Amino acid sequence: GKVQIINKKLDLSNVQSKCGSKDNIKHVPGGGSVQIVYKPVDLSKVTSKCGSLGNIHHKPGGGQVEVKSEKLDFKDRVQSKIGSLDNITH
Amino acid sequence: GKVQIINKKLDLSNVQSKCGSKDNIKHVPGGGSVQIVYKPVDLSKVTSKCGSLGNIHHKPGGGQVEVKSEKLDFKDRVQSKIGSLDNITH
Amino acid sequence: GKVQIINKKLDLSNVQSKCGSKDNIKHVPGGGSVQIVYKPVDLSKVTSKCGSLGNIHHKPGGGQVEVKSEKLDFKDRVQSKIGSLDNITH
Amino acid sequence: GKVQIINKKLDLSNVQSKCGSKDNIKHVPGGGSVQIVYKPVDLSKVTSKCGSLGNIHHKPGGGQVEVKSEKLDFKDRVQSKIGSLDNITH
Amino acid sequence: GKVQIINKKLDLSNVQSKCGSKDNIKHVPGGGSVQIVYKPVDLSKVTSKCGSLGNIHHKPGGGQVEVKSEKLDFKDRVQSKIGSLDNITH
Amino acid sequence: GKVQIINKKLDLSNVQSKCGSKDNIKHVPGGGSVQIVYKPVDLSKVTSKCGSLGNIHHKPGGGQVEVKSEKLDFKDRVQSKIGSLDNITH
Amino acid sequence: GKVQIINKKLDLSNVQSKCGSKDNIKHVPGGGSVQIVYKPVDLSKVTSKCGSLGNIHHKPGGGQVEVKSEKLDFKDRVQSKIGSLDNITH
Amino acid sequence: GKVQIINKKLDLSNVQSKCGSKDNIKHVPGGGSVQIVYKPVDLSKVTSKCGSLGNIHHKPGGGQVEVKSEKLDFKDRVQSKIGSLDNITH
Amino acid sequence: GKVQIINKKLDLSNVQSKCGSKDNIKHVPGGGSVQIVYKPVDLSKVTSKCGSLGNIHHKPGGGQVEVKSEKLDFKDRVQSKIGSLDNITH
Amino acid sequence: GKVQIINKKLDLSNVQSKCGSKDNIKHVPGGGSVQIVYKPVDLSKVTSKCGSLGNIHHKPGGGQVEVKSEKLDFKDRVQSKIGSLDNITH
Amino acid sequence: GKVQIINKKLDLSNVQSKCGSKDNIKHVPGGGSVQIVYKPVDLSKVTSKCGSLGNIHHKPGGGQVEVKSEKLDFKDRVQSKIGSLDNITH
Repeated sequence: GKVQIINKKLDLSNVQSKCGSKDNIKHVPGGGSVQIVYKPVDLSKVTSKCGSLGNIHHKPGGGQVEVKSEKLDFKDRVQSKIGSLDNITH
Repeated sequence: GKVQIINKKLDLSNVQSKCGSKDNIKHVPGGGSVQIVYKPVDLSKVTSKCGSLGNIHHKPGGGQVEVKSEKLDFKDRVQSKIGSLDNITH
Repeated sequence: GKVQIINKKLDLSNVQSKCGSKDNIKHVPGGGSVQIVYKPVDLSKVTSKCGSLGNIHHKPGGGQVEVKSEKLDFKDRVQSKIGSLDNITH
Repeated sequence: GKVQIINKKLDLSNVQSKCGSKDNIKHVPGGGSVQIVYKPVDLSKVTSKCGSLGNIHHKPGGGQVEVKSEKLDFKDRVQSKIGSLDNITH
Repeated sequence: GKVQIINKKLDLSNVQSKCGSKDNIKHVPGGGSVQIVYKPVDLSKVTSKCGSLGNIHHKPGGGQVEVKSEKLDFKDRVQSKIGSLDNITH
Repeated sequence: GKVQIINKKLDLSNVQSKCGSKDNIKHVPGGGSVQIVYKPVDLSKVTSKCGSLGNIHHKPGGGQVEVKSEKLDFKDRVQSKIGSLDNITH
Repeated sequence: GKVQIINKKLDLSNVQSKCGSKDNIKHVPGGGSVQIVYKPVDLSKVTSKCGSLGNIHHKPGGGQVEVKSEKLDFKDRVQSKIGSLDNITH
Repeated sequence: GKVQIINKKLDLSNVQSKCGSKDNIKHVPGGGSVQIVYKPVDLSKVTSKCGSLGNIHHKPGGGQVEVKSEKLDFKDRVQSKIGSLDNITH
Repeated sequence: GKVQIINKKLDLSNVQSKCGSKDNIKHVPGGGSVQIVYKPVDLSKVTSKCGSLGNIHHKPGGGQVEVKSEKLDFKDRVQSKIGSLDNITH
Repeated sequence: GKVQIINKKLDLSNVQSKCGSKDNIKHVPGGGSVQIVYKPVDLSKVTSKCGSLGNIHHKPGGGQVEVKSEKLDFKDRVQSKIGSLDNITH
Repeated sequence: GKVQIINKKLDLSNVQSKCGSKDNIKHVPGGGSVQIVYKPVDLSKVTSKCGSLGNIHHKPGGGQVEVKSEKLDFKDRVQSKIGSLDNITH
C-alpha cells in the first residue's frame, strides 16, 4: 500500500564572464614617432545546464531489461602573431 | 494501492558575457608620426539548456526491453596576424 | 489502484552577450601623419533550449521493445590579417 | 483503476546579443594627413528552442516495438584582411 | 478505468540582436588630407522554435510497430578585404 | 473506460534584429581633401516557427505499422572589397 | 467507452528587422575636394510559420500501414566592391 | 462509444522589415568640388505561413495504406560595384 | 457510436516591408562643382499563405490506398554598377 | 505498507571570471621613438551543471536487469608569438 | 510497515577567478627610444556541478541485477614566444 517520491529546486546563480572592463588610450604630445598595438586577441565563453536533466520514469514488472548511455564533449583552440613593427625619428 | 511522483523547479540565473566594456582613444597633439592598432580580434559566446530535459514516462508490464543513447559535442578555433607597420619623422 | 506523475517549471534567466560597449575615438590637433586601425574583427553568439524537452509518454503492456538515440553538435572558426601600414612626416 | 500525468512551464528569459553600443569618431583640427579604419567586421547571432519539444504520446498493448532518432548541427566561419595603407606630410 | 495527460506553457522571452547602436562621425577643421573607412561589414541573425513541437498521438493495440527520424542543420560564412588607401599633404 | 489528452500555449516573445541605429556624418570646415567610406555592407535576418507544429493523431488497432522522417537546413555567405582610394593637398 | 484530445494556442510575438534607423549627412563649408560613399549594400529578411502546422488525423483499424516525409531548405549570398576613388586640391 | 478531437488558435504577430528609416543629405556651402554616393543597394523581404496548414482527415478501416511527401526551398543573391570617381579643385 | 473533429482560427498579423522612409536632399550654396548619386537600387517583397491550407477529408473503408506530394520554391537575384563620375573647379 | 522519498535544494552560487579589470595607457610627452604592445592574448571560460541531474525512477519486480554508462570530457589549447619590433632616435 | 528517506541542501558558494585587476601604463617624458611589451598571455576558467547529481531510485524485488559506470576528464595547454626586440638612441 502506497509509494511516494518528491522533488524541489531553486537557482539564483550568477555566471558572468569578462563583464566590466574599462580599456582606454590617451594624451600624446608628440615630436617623435609613437606606436601602439593594443589587446589584439580577446574571447569569453559560457555554457550551462547541458546533458540530461529533470526526467521522471515509472516501469513496474519483474521480467524486464534496461540499457542507457550518455556523453558530453567540448573543445577550443587559438593562435596569434605580431609583425616587423618599425619607427624612426629624424 | 497508489503510486505518486512529483517535481518543481525555478531559475533566476544570470549568464552574461562581455556585457559592459568602455573602450576609447583620445588626445593627440602631434608633430610626429603617431600610429595605433586597437583590439583587432574579439568574441563572446553563450550556450544553455541543451540536450534532453523535463521528459516523463510510464510503461507497466514485466516482459519488456529498453535501450537509449545520447551525445553533446561543441568545438571552436581562431587565428590572427599583424603586418609590416612603419612610421618615420623628418 | 491509481498512479500519478506531475511537473512544474519557471525561468527568469538572463543570457546576454556583448550588450553594452562605449567605443569611441577623439581629438587630433595634428601637424604630423596620424593613423589608426580599430577593433577590426568582432562577434557574439547565443544558443538556448536545443534538443529534446518537455515530452510525455504512456505505454502499458509487458511484451514490448523500445530504442532511442540523440545528438547535438556545434562548430565555429575565425581568421584575420593586417597589412603594410605606412606613414611619414616631412 | 486510474492513471494521470501533468505538466506546466513559464519563461521570461532574456537572450540579447550586441544590443547597446555607442561607437563614434570626432574632432580633427588637421594640418597633416590623418587616416582611420574602424571596426571592419562585426556579427551577432541568436538561436533558441530548436529540436523536439512538448510532444505527448499514448500507446497501450504488450506486443509492440518502437524506434526513434534525432540530430542538431550548427556551423559558422569568418575571414578578413587590411591593405597597403599609406600617408605622407610635406 | 480512466487515463489522463495534460499540458500548459507560457513564453515572454526576449531574443534581440544588435538592436540599439549610435554610430557617428563629426567635426573636421581640415588643412591636410583626412581619410576614414567605417565599419565595412555588419550582420545580425535570429532563429527560433524550429523542428517538431506540440504534437499529440494516441495509438492503442499490442501488435504494432513504429519508426521516426529528425534533423536540423545551419551554416554561415563571411569574407572581407581593404585596399591600397593613400593620402599626401603638400 | 475513458481516455483524455489536453494542451495549452501562449507566446508574447520578441525577436528583433538591428531595429534602432542612429548612423550620421557631419561638419567638415575643409581646406584639404577629406574622404569617407561608410558601413559598406549591412544585413539582418530572422526565421521562426518552421518545421512540424501542433499536429494531432488518433489511430487504434494492434496490427499496424508507422514510419516518419523530417529535415531543416539553412545556409548564408557574404564577400566584400575596397579599392585604390587616393587624395592629395597642394 | 470515450476518447478525447484538445488544443489551444495564442501568439502576440513581434519579429521586426532593421525597423528604425536615422541615417544622415550634413554641413560641408568646403574649400577643398570632399568625397563620401555611404552604406553601399543593405538588406533585411524575415520568414515565419513555414512547413506543416495544425493538421488533425483519425484512422481506426489494426491492419494498416503509414509513411511520411518532410524537408525545409533556405539559402542566400551577397558580394560587393569599391573603385579607384580620387580627389586633389590645388 | 464516442471519439472527439478539437482545435483553437489566435495570432496577433507583427513581422515588419525596414519599416522606419529617416535618410537625408544637407547643407553644402561649397568653394571646392564636393561629391557623394548614397546607399546604392537596398532590399527587404518577408515570407509567412507557407507549406501545409490546418488540414483535417478521417479514414476508418484496418486494411489500408498511406504515403505522403513535402518540400520547401528558398534562395536569393546580390552583387554591386563602384567606379573611377574623380574630383579636382583649382 | 459518434465521431467528432473541430477547428477555429483568427489572424490579426501585420507583415509590412519598407513602409515609412523620409529620404531627402537640400541646401547647396555652391561656388564649386557639387555632384550626388542617391540610393540607386531599391526593392521590397512580401509573400504569405501559399501552399495547401484548410482542406477537409472523409474516406471510410479498410482496403484503400493513398499517395500525396507537395513542393514550394522561391528565388531572386540583383546586380548594379556606378561609372566614371568626374568634376573640376577652376 | 508505505514507502516515501523526498528532496529539496537551493543555489545562490556566484561563478564570475575576469569580470572587473581597468586596463589603460596614458601621457607620452615624446621627443624619441616610443613603442608599446599591450596584453596581446586574453580569454575567459565558464561551464556549469553539465551531465545527468535531478532524474527520478520507479521500477518494481524481482526478475529485472539494469545497465548504465556516462562520460564528460573538456579540452582547450592556445599559442602566441611577437616579432622583429624596432625603433631608432636621430 | 513504513520506510522513509529525506534530503535538504543550500549553497551560497562564491567561485570567482581573476575578477578585479587594475593594470595600467603612464607618463613617458621621452628623449630616447622607450619600448614596452605588457602581459602578452592571460586566461581564466571555472567549472562547477558536473557529473551525476540529485537522482532518486526505487526498485523492489529479490531476483534483480544492476550495473553502472561513470567518468569525468578535463585537459588544457598553452605556449608563448617573444622576438628580436630592438631600440637605439643617437
